[PDB]
Amino acid sequence: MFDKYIVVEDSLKRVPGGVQFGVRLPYYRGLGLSMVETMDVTVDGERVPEENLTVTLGDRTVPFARRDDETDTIWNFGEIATVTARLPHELGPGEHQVGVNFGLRISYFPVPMVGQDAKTLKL
Amino acid sequence: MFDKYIVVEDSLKRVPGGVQFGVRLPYYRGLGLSMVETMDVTVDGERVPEENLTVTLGDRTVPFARRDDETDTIWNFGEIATVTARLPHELGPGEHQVGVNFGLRISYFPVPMVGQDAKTLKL
Amino acid sequence: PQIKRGVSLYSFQEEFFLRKMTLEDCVAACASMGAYGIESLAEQMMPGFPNLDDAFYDGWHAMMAKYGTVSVCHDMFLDTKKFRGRLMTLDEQVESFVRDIRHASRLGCTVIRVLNFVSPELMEKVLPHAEQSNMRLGLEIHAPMHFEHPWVLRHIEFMDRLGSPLLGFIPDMGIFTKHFPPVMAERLIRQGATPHIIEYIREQYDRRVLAEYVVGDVRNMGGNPVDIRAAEMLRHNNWSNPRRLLEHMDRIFHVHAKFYEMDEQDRETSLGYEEVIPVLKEGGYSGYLASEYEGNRHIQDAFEVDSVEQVRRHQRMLARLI
Amino acid sequence: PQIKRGVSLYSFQEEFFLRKMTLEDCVAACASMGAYGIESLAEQMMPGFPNLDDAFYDGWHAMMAKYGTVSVCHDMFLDTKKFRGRLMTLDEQVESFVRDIRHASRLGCTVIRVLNFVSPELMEKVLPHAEQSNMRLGLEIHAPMHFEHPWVLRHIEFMDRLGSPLLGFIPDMGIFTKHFPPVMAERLIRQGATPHIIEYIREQYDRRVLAEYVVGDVRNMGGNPVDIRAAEMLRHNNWSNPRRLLEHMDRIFHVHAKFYEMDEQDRETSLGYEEVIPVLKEGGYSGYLASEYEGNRHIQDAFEVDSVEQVRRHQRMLARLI
Ligand SMILES: [Mn+2]
Ligand SMILES: [Mn+2]
Repeated sequence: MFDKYIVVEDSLKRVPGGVQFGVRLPYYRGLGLSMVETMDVTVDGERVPEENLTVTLGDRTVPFARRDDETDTIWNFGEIATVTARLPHELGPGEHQVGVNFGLRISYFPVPMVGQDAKTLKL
Repeated sequence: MFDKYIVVEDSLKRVPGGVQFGVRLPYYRGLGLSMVETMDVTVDGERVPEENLTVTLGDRTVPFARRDDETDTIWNFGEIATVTARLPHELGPGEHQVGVNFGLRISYFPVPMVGQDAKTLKL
Repeated sequence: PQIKRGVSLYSFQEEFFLRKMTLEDCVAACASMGAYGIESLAEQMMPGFPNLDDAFYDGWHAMMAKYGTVSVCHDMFLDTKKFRGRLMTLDEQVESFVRDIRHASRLGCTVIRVLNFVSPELMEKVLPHAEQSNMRLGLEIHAPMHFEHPWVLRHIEFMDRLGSPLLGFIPDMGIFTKHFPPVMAERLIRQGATPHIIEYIREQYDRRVLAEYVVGDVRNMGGNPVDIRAAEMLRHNNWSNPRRLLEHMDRIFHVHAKFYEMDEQDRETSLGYEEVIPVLKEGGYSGYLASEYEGNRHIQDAFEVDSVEQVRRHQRMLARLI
Repeated sequence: PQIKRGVSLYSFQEEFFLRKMTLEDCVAACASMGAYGIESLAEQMMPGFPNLDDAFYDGWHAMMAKYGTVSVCHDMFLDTKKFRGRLMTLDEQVESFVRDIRHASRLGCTVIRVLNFVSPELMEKVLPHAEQSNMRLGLEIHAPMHFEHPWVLRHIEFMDRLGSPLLGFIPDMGIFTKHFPPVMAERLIRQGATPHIIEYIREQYDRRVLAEYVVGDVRNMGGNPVDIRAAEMLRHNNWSNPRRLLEHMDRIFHVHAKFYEMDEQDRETSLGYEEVIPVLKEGGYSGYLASEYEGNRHIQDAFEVDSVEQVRRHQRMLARLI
């Protein structure tokens, strides 16, 4: 869908204890966070667990584990969600490759909608 | 189709150097022997190679390896083909379990039609 | 007009296979039911085909005269994949078709049930040969297709620029499958399917949910490979619109009156016969409803197949619906 | 009767996604091409839905007055899988639908594009709520389905005994794909599909060979997972009968004039428009052909998406075919 735009460019920032970056879901409409069945995040060769993912949409930050409860919250189309990842090891200064795969629980689709992106940002 | 009748009862007899038994193809009509994509026969559960089979439809026997040129020979519906397997081991008297799997390259069917049987005959 | 009860000897394929019924016995049984129309699979009942003895055809005519039966339709079988790793040229297909055409002419058949997969090109090239023998070539419309499938539409457009009344259709009755067949359901349950998921699949079929959604959801509830196969069955069996037959009536030469199970009350549990036979009546149909017993392949696992009894019940259900 | 040229803002989803054109910009671009009909996905370009402010709706009406545009159809999305591990109770689906019923009524929209997967029971329960607001509910008929699919037939049988003119259809143009779309073909080729097998698949689609045969044969000749995906694409895209619309002209409220690529000659490569627009014209259609630019997904990774130019060429094509 928008698989070349998921990892926003020039968005890799260093949060104390982790790294945050902008993500746009590979879908053509606003989708609630509960329907994000899988959001696999890799930051330079290591997949980030869901307990290490906090999605910040607007001013509301939700641990990705508790996303099922966040049915009301909607990921707006084109909105850059700040997907903070509490990486166990700090990202050393320089160029880092961030790649996000998406599996969306679309109701009118028998199988989850799949998107994927892998960009090379820097901090 | 006729998966309980593939291996004919009271047909396992012993030929010099092997064992022959009656097989009926699990299909509702007569097939050319070339359209038999695979006939996997296991006597006592140990598969024998396709170069050790010699189907004996009617009064002419054809090595199963060269069945692709045996094109106009039809395996008549319900006809007991005297499938001969020259096992590289002399079978001893008693109960022997003969199983046959059939993958038929049916033209009007996207994938090979599959039948299977496993009877317990004796000699 | 009148809808004639007939039988496809395919219905008695179980008895012929085990050598309980001969061809003469099959035609005599059909005569007992009053179903004089006989539809034959030459590759199934008549060894020596294509090159049969000239005495075989005289014997066939003697059989028919003895039992008052009439040979209606011949089931052709085009083995396009006859040669491994190759598709027989259209030239080979033409002679393989002429084979069946001049078998049917000698047998006395009026229609040739062409498989649903034959290309319109092959039907166009064999048409001049079929005009010599005055043979009708009826493409079988059997599930998952219908009179509005793209393949059927291409066949239709190929056969309106030909304008030959020898090209038409042979609707199958699986395109009217009102419910998931109970025989299929019990087979699947005793192949190892989980009963509750099977009831779910049957309900979904009754609701006409697309086979893709059914396959996905059944996969999500813990369906086994046999259960997913039961779900994929939704692809093959489908409920078509019975009213579609009305605009294609002039091109329907033969109808395969398929059925799977006849209960003691002469009732077809699954297929649409109360909806379809009236359609054939009102549109105007003068062909044969060839009883094509198909449950033999599903009840065979544990039940004793009584092809004659099932076909008899089907014949009198047909007689009451006509 | 006149076929009105409209645009689905979905067509500009690319430019909206990258914050290159706003909703005002999208409606102005539509007004530039004379395509005043505006179809909106509230979940796509109206953040805050369904909890929008009255000021938002006043601004929407001000936009429409400024650009002479008319809000025609609202695309509702029913998230029956909202809660993991279960489906929305039909009672929950009623209130979720009521949201779009009220949103569309406030926007001034006349039709609601209901997805093809909504059960006829849900459309039966929300019907009184729709009559409260005088809102037409149009089930989307998109490929792999048509006006003779059993699911559409059950919808028809459910809405024939309800006898409400607020229930009807929104056919897509993807059910009129007479060629494998070239943009899809080249996308598949640059994803790692072997070009010759792709030409094979395209020719097979032109011959209407069934998706099952095509998948099997492409697998036999040797096909990568992308190639079997290209073969499976035939399941989705289908060529239905353009004449089938004439039966259901009354229940067609909106047409998604979808397209993938408009070449320099204002030509839609694959989708059948020369055959469908005349059908709509003789069907007495008086609605909106909403330009649904679909090729942006396929020309995405190696081509600059110019949604406005593609939609402009499509609008010119429509203007010529109308
Ligand atoms: Mn049939
Ligand atoms: Mn659409």
